[PDB]
Amino acid sequence: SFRDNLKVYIESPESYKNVIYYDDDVVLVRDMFPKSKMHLLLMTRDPHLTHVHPLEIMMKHRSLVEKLVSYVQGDLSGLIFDEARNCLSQQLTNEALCNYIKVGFHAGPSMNNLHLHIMTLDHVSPSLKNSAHYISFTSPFFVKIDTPTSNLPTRTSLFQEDLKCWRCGETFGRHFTKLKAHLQEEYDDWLDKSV
Amino acid sequence: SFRDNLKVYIESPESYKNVIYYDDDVVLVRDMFPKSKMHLLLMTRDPHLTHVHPLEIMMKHRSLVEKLVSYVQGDLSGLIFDEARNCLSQQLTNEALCNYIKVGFHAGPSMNNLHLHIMTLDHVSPSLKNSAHYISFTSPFFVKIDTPTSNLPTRTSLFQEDLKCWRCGETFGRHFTKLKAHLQEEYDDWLDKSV
DNA sequence: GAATCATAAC
DNA sequence: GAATCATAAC
Ligand SMILES: Nc1nc2c(ncn2[C@@H]2O[C@H](CO)[C@@H](O)[C@H]2O)c(=O)[nH]1
Ligand SMILES: Nc1nc2c(ncn2[C@@H]2O[C@H](CO)[C@@H](O)[C@H]2O)c(=O)[nH]1
Ligand SMILES: [Cl-]
Ligand SMILES: [Cl-]
Ligand SMILES: [Cl-]
Ligand SMILES: [Cl-]
Ligand SMILES: [Zn+2]
Ligand SMILES: [Zn+2]
Repeated sequence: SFRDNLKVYIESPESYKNVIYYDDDVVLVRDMFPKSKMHLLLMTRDPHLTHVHPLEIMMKHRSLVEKLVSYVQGDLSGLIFDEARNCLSQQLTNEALCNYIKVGFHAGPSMNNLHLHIMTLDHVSPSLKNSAHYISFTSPFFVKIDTPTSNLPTRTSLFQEDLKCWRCGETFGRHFTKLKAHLQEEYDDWLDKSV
Repeated sequence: SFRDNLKVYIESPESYKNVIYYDDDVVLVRDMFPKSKMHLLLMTRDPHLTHVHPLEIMMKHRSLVEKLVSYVQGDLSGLIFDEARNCLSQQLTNEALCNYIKVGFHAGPSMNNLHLHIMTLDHVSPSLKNSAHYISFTSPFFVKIDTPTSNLPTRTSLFQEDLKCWRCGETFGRHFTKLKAHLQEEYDDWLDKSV
């Protein structure tokens, strides 16, 4: 079903032009429907963990979490910063970008194969088309990779709540196209300040 | 009601920053929801014609039609080409642009105040959000300003028909997001060829 | 006209 | 997960 669509990337990464990196253990691929200017997925190729729910991963598979984090902060940081530069602006330094990138799992992923999101904060993107998209990346539904186990969520109902800017906290109620306009403004503001 | 929203531009053009030009007779204003990279409206300020249906205008008010056309081809051509350059690419010549602009009325306008559309052909725009938007500008629902009276439409049902590229005629059925992707490609192609 | 919400079918 | 269609309320 549609929930298995990511399977191809960990079985045959060598043939996908949207794949940025692969080895025996992981695959780093551009999201087909990016929810920010830059939006990547890092997927484990391990057949025994790819179907483990990301909350169970966080609770019980610390070694994988730490391996994922090591790729992002280490060997793949170059690729990731360069990709962000390709997607946002060519003259952004790594330092400028390091605090404009978030890394995390969805608490209730629609796809079966374990995928870690690596994306810029802006949420400026044509593929961001409804409130549920936004809330899923800016609420506790987005389980940041460094979340203490004692703080992991579970129960959602966040998707009926009011929209708030992730950067300044302005509320927009359920007015998603107002939020969209504001996210573009926040991004122009951040970009102008950062170059 | 919402059908009267354009009234403000012909009553108080002097205060709107989206107004490009006004005199006693007409107002040229940026559409708030542009359906192409460049999308302008030219509105008569005449109180006795602004509420005349555009098909009746074409049938019975040749002098207005011809006045509108004269503004577009003459005194406002400079503004219009410069605006297109601001919206598409700064190094496009007028000749390059003259055949990438269409001028016309909707056959069934949602707004009460007579407005002539002046827009680029691309239909590449975030405000183009559904098939009805597209069809309304690329089908006979779009009454080109130079349409012979003997060829004017009336009856619609075009809005249930299949989507076709205005530039090459490829059909997309009712797959609007496929059409969107293709319009972007057609535009990149046109732009690369034209600069 | 725009925009939010709900609903199939994949 | 995406996307088409329908439906209020402005
Ligand atoms: N690269 C890629 N990403 C996808 C595909 N299908 C869904 N996604 C994204 O994967 C995430 C699933 O939680 C969402 O961000 C989806 O937009 C796909 O076929 N390829
Ligand atoms: N400039 C402007 N255009 C509008 C407004 N409301 C609707 N339109 C556009 O006017 C046209 C009406 O047929 C459509 O292209 C609408 O998107 C408005 O308030 N201001
Ligand atoms: Cl680590
Ligand atoms: Cl929008
Ligand atoms: Cl004329
Ligand atoms: Cl799209
Ligand atoms: Zn803000
Ligand atoms: Zn085409």
